[PDB]
This record gives sequence, C-alpha cells and structure tokens, in this order.
Amino acid sequence: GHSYEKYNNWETIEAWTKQVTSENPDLISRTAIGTTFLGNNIYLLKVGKPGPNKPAIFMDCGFHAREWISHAFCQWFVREAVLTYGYESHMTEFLNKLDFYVLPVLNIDGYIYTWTKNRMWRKTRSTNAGTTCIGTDPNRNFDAGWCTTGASTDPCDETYCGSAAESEKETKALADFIRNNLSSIKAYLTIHSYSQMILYPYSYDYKLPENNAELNNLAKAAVKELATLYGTKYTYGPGATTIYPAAGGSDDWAYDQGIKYSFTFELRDKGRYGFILPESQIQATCEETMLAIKYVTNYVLGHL
Ligand SMILES: CC(C)[C@H](NC(=O)OCc1ccccc1)P(=O)(O)O[C@H](C(=O)O)c1cccc(CN)c1
Ligand SMILES: [Zn+2]
Repeated sequence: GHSYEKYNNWETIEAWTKQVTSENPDLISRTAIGTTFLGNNIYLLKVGKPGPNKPAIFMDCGFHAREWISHAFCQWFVREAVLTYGYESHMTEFLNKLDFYVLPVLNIDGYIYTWTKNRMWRKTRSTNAGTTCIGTDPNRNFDAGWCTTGASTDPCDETYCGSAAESEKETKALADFIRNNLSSIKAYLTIHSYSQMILYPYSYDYKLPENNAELNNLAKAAVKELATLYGTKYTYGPGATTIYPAAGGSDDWAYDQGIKYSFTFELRDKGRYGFILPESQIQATCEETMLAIKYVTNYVLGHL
C-alpha cells in the first residue's frame, strides 16, 4: 500500500497516481507524456481547479534515481493540494488561478533499479552503443551548454551527458511537453537531494542571468520561509558557484526557453545521511519544503 511517510516503489507510486486522480477528478487530471527506455509510463499530474487558459507552474521530481526524498516530495505536495483546497486561502487561490504540472518521477527506470538492485544508482537505464556500461545522467542531457563542463562524454561515468542532447526518451519527453506549453508555464521547479540549497541559473557557465537580482531575492525569501518551521538552514545562489558547474541541466535549459523563474531545490540533508535520508525525516522535510514552494508560487502569481 501507498504511504506519504514512506518511500514507495514505482508500482505503488503508479497505482497512487491513478487512485489520487480517481478520487479527486475536480482537482487532478493524469496524462502520460511518454514512455521510459524500459517502457514505463511517464505520468504528469495537472493539479488545479480546471478552467480555460490558465497559467502554470511546472515541477518535477525523481530526475536522479537514488534521491528518494525528491520522489516523496512530489507525492506529499499533491496531497496537500487536494486536502487543503477550499480551506487554506493561499492554496485555494493558487489552484483557482493556475495549474501545477507535477511530474512525480521522471527517471522511473533508474528508480526501479534502486529498489531492485542498487540503492545508489543515479542515471537512466538506457543501453549505450559499444559498451556494457548503462545509463545517461538526465541532468546533463539538456540542450544547455550541452556537455561543455561538469559532464562526461564516457557512458561509464556518473555524469555521462548522453550521445546528444535529449538522447534519452525521458528528457525528450519532458522537453517536448515544456516546449509545447511555453506560453503558459511561468516557473520551472526541479527537485533533487541532497545539500539544502535553492539554485538558479547558471550551472553551465559562470555568467549570471538577466534577472539575477530578482532570483537571488526570491531564493533568499524562500529559504527564510522554509527555516521558519523547523529551523532548517538552506543556502542559495547560481548553480555554478553555489555547488559546482554542471552543463546540460534542465533548470538552465528551461530558463533559456524564456521561463524566467527556474529553480533547482536540493532537499535534506547535508551529508549525515545523504541520499539515504530516513523515512522519519520525510514529513518534516516535505512540510518545510512546501513553505518555500508556496512562497515562490505566491510570488510568481503576483507577478503575472
Ligand atoms: C548531492 C547533490 C548535489 C547531487 N549531486 C550528485 O549526486 O553528484 C554526483 C556526482 C558524481 C560524480 C561526479 C560529479 C557528481 P545532484 O542533486 O545530482 O546535483 C545536481 C546534478 O549534479 O545534476 C546539480 C548540481 C549543480 C547544479 C544543478 C542545477 N543545474 C544541479
Ligand atoms: Zn540530483
């Protein structure tokens, strides 16, 4: 069975996407936006009070297989949306005015692999010509300074950038969806762990984005808000200087598509448990992250 306070395997998350939609058709629609290399269904949940010509925020989780708290957050977010709509004024306004496109797990094949074989797997599970080595790093696979820095051209490496930008079915599916909905998508949020950071462009170069001041102020306010709940301290800034250079990232790509609010979240912790964050921290991690996500949503909505 599914639990919001445990890590759930893909079979369970999939059944959950169907169940939560079936139980809340007036707040959620489910579509598949493509298949993974191994033929799993890439679900996208449109969360919001349905209506004509609404703006949108796009959020994905599960780019990287071992970052289990990421997957857990997208599920937590959806329950908060459906349970508090109509009761909590902010979420009610959010869902009335805009849609959240929530992609609960992008790299499903890798996620399944962390359950069945190797808990520390990161990449996709696609084959590579000429080698037995498996997988591409999805967050090096976007057309954003592709493979120019902080990425490897070797399929056997953890940061393999792929045979070409969008070579992976999963990243092509995500990019295709965003390109087809650029007019409506006002913010792009991509959830990773760990490090307790909010990052914004750029990661493929040390150059700063045109609205750097605004993004910094927004990130600063969001981390302050997150800390109000349990005292958890986040840092923030441009990807390249705040953590390390990493070309081909989805946040940089989305930004260069014209989505002016583009953020990578790095959730708990700072290395004590790393990727193996105990289930006993899921609730607190998700609740504080909610505050930051809602702060950003409120800001974006107020600036349309
Ligand atoms: C502990 C976190 C920082 C994660 N990093 C990570 O697992 O690094 C593994 C690694 C292994 C070998 C070489 C280089 C890196 P992740 O969430 O994967 O960091 C991402 C990424 O590497 O895709 C990240 C790092 C820097 C900037 C961005 C935003 N574009 C995103
Ligand atoms: Zn990651």
